Amino acid sequence: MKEFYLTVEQIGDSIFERYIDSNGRERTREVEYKPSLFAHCPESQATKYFDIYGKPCTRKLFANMRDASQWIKRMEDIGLEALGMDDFKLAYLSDTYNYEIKYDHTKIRVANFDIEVTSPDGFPEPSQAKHPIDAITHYDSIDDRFYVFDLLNSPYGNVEEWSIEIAAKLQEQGGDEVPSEIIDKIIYMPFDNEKELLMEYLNFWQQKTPVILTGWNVESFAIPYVYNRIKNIFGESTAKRLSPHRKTRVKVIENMYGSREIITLFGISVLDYIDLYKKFSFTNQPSYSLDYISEFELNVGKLKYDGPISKLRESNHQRYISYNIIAVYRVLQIDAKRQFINLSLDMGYYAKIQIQSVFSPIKTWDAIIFNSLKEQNKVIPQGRSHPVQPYPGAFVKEPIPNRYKYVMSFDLTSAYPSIIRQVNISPETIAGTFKVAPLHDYINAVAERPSDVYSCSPNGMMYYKDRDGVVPTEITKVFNQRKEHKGYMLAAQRNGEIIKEALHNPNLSVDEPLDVDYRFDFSDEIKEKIKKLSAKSLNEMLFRAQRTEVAGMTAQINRKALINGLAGALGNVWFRYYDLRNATAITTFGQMALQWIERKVNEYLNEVCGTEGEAFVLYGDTDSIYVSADKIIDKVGESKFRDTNHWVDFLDKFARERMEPAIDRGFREMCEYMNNKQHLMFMDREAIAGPPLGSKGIGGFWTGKKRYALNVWDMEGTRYAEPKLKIMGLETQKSSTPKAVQKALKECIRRMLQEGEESLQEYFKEFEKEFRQLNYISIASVSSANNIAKYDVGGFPGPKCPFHIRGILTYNRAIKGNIDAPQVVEGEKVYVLPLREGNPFGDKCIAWPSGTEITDLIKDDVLHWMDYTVLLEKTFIKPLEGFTSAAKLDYEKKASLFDMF
DNA sequence: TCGCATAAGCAGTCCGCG
DNA sequence: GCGGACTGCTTAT
Ligand SMILES: Nc1nc2c(ncn2[C@H]2C[C@H](O)[C@@H](COP(=O)(O)OP(=O)(O)OP(=O)(O)O)O2)c(=O)[nH]1
Ligand SMILES: [Ca+2]
Ligand SMILES: [Ca+2]
Ligand SMILES: [Ca+2]
Ligand SMILES: [Ca+2]
Ligand SMILES: [Ca+2]
Repeated sequence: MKEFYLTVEQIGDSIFERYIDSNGRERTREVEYKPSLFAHCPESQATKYFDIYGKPCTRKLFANMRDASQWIKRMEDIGLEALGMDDFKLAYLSDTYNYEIKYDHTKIRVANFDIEVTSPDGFPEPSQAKHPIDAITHYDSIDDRFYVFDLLNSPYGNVEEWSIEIAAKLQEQGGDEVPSEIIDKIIYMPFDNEKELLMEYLNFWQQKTPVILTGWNVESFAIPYVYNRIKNIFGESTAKRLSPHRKTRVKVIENMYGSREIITLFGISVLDYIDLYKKFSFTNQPSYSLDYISEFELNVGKLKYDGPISKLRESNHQRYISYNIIAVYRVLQIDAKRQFINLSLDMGYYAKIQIQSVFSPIKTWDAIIFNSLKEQNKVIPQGRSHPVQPYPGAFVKEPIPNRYKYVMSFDLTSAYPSIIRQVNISPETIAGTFKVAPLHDYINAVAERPSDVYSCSPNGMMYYKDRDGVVPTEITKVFNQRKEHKGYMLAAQRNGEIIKEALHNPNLSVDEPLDVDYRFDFSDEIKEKIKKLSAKSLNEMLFRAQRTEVAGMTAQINRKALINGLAGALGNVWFRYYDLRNATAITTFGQMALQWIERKVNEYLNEVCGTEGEAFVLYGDTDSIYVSADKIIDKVGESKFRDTNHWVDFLDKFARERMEPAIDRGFREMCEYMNNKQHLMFMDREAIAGPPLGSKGIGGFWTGKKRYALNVWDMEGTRYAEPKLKIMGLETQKSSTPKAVQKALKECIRRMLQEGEESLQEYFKEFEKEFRQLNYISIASVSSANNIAKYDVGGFPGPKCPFHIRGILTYNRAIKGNIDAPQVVEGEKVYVLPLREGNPFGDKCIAWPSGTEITDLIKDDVLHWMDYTVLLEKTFIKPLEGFTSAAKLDYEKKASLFDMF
């Protein structure tokens, strides 16, 4: 096989590399890599190296990496550009793997681990590590085994061995329900003392050294705890055995309000799953506890135990160990679904970076571009210092707040990356500038043509047309990957809808799910068999179809995120190719494209309807337009349609055969006007929205910018078995909104859009009457909590104290003195409840750590003093009043003359 | 919240507004 | 009460 790196490090003058050799074996080597950097040289000097602007360079070969680094310093002292890849391990990988990397994941050791630490005096601080590690479960992807290290003897209690038999039994048998599919994969090792547990763990680690190391909060908790505990018991040298090169570094992670420490293990790639999830999931969660995320992702119930975690080992060691094992398995289950490890490996190997660098789009793009340019013997410019400066972004149209009955939406495929490609925006393709007219003059095609030679953006920038820039070239490659995966995602989605339809009529038989590839649209053959399947088989097929869709979503959306990140990176001062001329060329072109095409669509529709000055485009944001289709429907007449699907077909056909060719023509003209390199503005129909045929539903509404709801029947070619709500920006979509309130508001919106005013009034009346019975967690607000100290004045709110921070200070006073009560962690999330006047907490609200039950010390007082009235008005009534006034209807029935009877 | 970008919404504080 | 100046937080794209 072709060789591939696993990890790469610079240690002084050596590159340390773990890799897979041509025989599939893991190896390690130390290489005295001689880096090359570059200086500009005279024209008379013959060379094959040129910088990105075509200026000649001489290559400087250094005796070692430190010499190269020192040379960079002296060049700065002199005041001359030191060109080339200054991150020598990236240059090493580029030299050593000069081909597209084909990797084999089965050879990559992926370790998933979790530790337990009993602590009587609150949270066990990893930097102190003063409490024994009493359990480690370490899953190894190569062995496919869970290695369980169990401490039987501790200062906090002596316990009996964990029992695998009890672990396997149902909760109803007094067991722990460790999933049967992992029971045979557990390798259990009890220890009589912590020293032997840890020594054996290190020996084990030496035999099975992780390449990718993951788990939940491992970078912030488990790794520094294990490192520091081993350090405290045995000394530094022993702790450094966690690194295959015996090198570690305390790295200080700084943010706006404070800093924290992690342990860098040289020769290991740490991909903490919490951070993978935050980057790649595109969710914003009320809590990031593993219990909360596991429930959300997998629909598994919370791991249930009595008493505090600090007493679980002594009271129920059996459950203590089983829950440690299950916790590791939960992360593997989330990854089986979401496939974030797979994504990380894909992206890292494509870019030729350390896998952990996938968290940084700047680093990722720096490596992609470097490798691309190196292939042509071109030399990358030195990174430079720039002051942070604001720059303009997208245009967003101010909508008239209203109901909107029939709506068709359109938006650009991969807008910003497509703009980059169309205009040819790149550091080395800048050709000059032209004299800019007000933006509206381009929007209206009255401004003079910018250039008859170069490709232009309305911010004043001109670009070469003779050759593609490196940025367009490399962005196109990832875009193409993205498009492939989105295709699979949409196919799985359409396939899911076929299964849902079939589930209306399940057959009474015993059969099996069909063995199919859900990434491809079901054939007629498959559709026929589906219509004969049982509900059991159909539900399993649906599950598989949805898993396939999830896998496609992960692959496509994060590739979309990467290419959009390149557009953003051009506006980040740490990017090697930072240039506000290019960043603004993208955004300003975007502003023009939207407003240009708004004008074109209005003109086209005013002509087909024979009207004048009529606005068909009601809204748009960045790269999208929302078109009122009421007049299109009314030109046919509602009574001509057999059912909802009939008018949806008509609008879909209208969008595809009339709207889109008109849109394409408008954009082709715009391309010629800007003299762009290639027409790539592809604005396809997104949504077709409206009320169910013959209902009193309103179809959709806008309250304002970035705030709307649509009843959608077809989304990017997916025809739903059941209508789906597209709700953007409203409180139903905000993690800060109480869970039960999100649900109630969504149902209010559903009723507005599908059924009408009277239905909405029925539901509001009922919700208002019953809501006090809702569980307190379900009706609590959520907020991130920053700067708790800033607003804390002797345990009380300082000036301008935010509401949620006030709540935390209330909590802090209420639990004062307790070393055991859960502490609110700076920067994490809290649940927030208002408190009625005259409560014993002495303030108007209380907050506690999100994803948790409030401590029993105060729970009862909180429940007793909860202000349901304030809660209802703020989270439910206020937003609903907003939705309904915008939509011009009433959530409460107004009096009429019929009341006289 | 270490990790690409800007636009823009709403909650809440403080305080004016005769 | 509401709204503006401001902070804080959270979305849409
Ligand atoms: N820098 C940056 N720009 C973004 C981000 N999200 C959206 N944008 C910008 C760039 C996008 O091309 C543009 C339109 O966003 P969309 O959500 O419509 O995505 P896009 O058109 O890229 O892909 P699509 O083909 O519509 O799925 O808005 C982001 O997270 N970072
Ligand atoms: Ca635990
Ligand atoms: Ca788009
Ligand atoms: Ca599309
Ligand atoms: Ca059937
Ligand atoms: Ca869009």
